[PDB]
Amino acid sequence: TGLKVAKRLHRSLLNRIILAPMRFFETTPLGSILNRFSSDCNTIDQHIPS
Amino acid sequence: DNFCVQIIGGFFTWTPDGIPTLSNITIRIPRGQLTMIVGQVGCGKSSLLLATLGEMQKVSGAVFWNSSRGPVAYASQKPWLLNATVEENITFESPFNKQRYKMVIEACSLQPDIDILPHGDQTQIGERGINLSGGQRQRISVARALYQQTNVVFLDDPFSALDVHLSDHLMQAGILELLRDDKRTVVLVTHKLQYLPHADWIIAMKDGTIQREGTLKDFQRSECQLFEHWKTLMNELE
Amino acid sequence: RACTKYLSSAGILLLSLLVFSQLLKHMVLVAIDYWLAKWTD
Amino acid sequence: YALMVSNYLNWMVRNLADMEIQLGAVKRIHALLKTEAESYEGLLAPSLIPKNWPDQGKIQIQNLSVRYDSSLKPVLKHVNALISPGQKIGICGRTGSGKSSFSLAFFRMVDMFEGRIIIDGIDIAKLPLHTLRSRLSIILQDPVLFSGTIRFNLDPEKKCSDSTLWEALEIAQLKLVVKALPGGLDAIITEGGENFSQGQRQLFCLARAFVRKTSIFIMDEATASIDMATENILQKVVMTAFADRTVVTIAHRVHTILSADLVMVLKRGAILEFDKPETLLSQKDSVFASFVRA
Ligand SMILES: Nc1ncnc2c1ncn2[C@@H]1O[C@H](COP(=O)(O)OP(=O)(O)OP(=O)(O)O)[C@@H](O)[C@H]1O
Ligand SMILES: Nc1ncnc2c1ncn2[C@@H]1O[C@H](COP(=O)(O)OP(=O)(O)O)[C@@H](O)[C@H]1O
Ligand SMILES: [Mg+2]
Ligand SMILES: [Mg+2]
Repeated sequence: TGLKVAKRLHRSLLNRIILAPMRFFETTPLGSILNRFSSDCNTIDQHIPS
Repeated sequence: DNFCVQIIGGFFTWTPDGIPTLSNITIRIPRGQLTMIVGQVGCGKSSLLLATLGEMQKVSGAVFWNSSRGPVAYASQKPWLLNATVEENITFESPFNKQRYKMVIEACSLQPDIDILPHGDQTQIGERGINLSGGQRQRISVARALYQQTNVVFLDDPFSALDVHLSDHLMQAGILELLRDDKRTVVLVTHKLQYLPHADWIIAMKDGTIQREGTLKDFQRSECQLFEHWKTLMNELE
Repeated sequence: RACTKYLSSAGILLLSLLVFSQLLKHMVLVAIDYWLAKWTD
Repeated sequence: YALMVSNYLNWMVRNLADMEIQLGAVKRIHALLKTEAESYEGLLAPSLIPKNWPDQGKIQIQNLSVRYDSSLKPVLKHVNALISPGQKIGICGRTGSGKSSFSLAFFRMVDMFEGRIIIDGIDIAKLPLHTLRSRLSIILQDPVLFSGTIRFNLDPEKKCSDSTLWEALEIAQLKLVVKALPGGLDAIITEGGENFSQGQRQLFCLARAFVRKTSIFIMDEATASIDMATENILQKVVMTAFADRTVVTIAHRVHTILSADLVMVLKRGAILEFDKPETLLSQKDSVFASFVRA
């Protein structure tokens, strides 16, 4: 279960980010977008299945 | 003595054990005057500016400061903005002094910009704040450099992101008026040769070395080719 | 919604298999301890 | 089992609080997951698009008014122009006059709430975004470099040979600089291009656009970080190398577009003057003459 959700959520997030308009990238800070890949994805891959 | 910075035979390298990006650097920057560093792309201008500051490793030569360097007001070529507001970026850990703040705002012509944004002069800038235009980032960095009470100002291409009117007003009201009245050392790296008549001192760079260092009357006789080349670029350079 | 994204990404089959297998394992352990209590008497 | 209550009641409460925090992380990822996407589908059929839909480079702009978001001021107001194929269009104006949004309008990076941009008989709003943005080249004022080789920065999809990369570097005045590096085309560009100067980074982005070899080039204040001496020879070699290609050059320096075929003067998002520079400089009261004189 941990492997399946860890693969699928990162694939969906990476595909949905690159299609979002540049208005979204200018309005939202890059730290808020990047911390989902950095910290939240690290929790989903490692901390949640434990 | 009468100079601010001086380098004798300076060999400086970005890499720890590589080819020297600067070779035979010999500069005599006067104090209280405007020194302009001019040259082509990748010829050592920002490297010279950071070699005086000690940011680049020195292989040989000597660097003398007669200002123990002390503070230097620096505006980098890529503008650096803190996560704080417009006012905190311009002040940059300094007492407020609203009479000087209005003069710096009018010299950079940032007054129409603070008449927009949701909280003018208080909007958060940079990351976690509103995004600015590149010219606005450049002018806020230059406003930070001009605002401080530092004897030495280092400007590294402040007119790259600006048009003719903003650069002319920043040159006249900011450099020739706000900085000259304080008797401030100004070292101005620029690609705009039309401001060469406003320069007290000129340092010409070519492939990481000092090609010629002197006034415009010196360049009229010592380097005839570069003087006529400058005249062809901007269409008797007094 | 946003809190239920993990359950939807896991799927019904995998999540139900996890819950059922954990419940069955713990009730098997309870049965082992009860049979040990009956055996020791 | 009572000893297990004493050991595991605390562990159950601790794991419940931990699971709430983990679900907060999943909640943040799902909140970023529901962000809207651009419409990459396109109304026009892919068979209706030719293999080279910029066949010659004609650009028609009909009543174009663009903005960046709904309930926002239109940065361009009633823009209407025609660009014959092979013509050079120099765009000048003060900062804030909407001349970079003009460049972004061809790539549908702005909200074209009214007006059309018809390129070679095809409205670009009908086209897919990858189809539109793959056949046009743009050079932004601010350089953007990525970590990797010079070959990766110029050609990330590896669709062009080394001779094309060397021609792109030679036009962008980087033949001697890249040849001086020991790797050559395999010389490593750092994160953000910190091992090169600002002008060299911008010339790398110019050479990155020269690889694509399209029909329409849009140089949005490309030579702002470049000294005038190399800017003039770069402008000359770009004009000679792209003689048959429509180039829309946004001028950081007005004297660079004195040799352009047509000059578009923008005042506050409106085209005040759109004519040849020879006739435009003949008028004493023209704003383009004030740009050249001052
Ligand atoms: N941080 C750095 N690390 C390594 N090499 C560098 C660095 N900065 C510059 N160089 C190299 O040193 C040389 C001088 O670059 P420098 O920073 O002095 O450019 P510049 O003259 O200010 O450029 P421009 O006028 O184009 O903005 C170039 O060949 C460049 O590749
Ligand atoms: N990313 C953006 N989001 C919202 N508005 C923008 C954005 N970029 C530019 N603008 C608006 O466009 C106007 C400037 O247009 P622009 O094309 O940047 O002019 P220039 O080409 O002279 O820099 C500004 O008033 C600004 O408010
Ligand atoms: Mg520099
Ligand atoms: Mg612009």
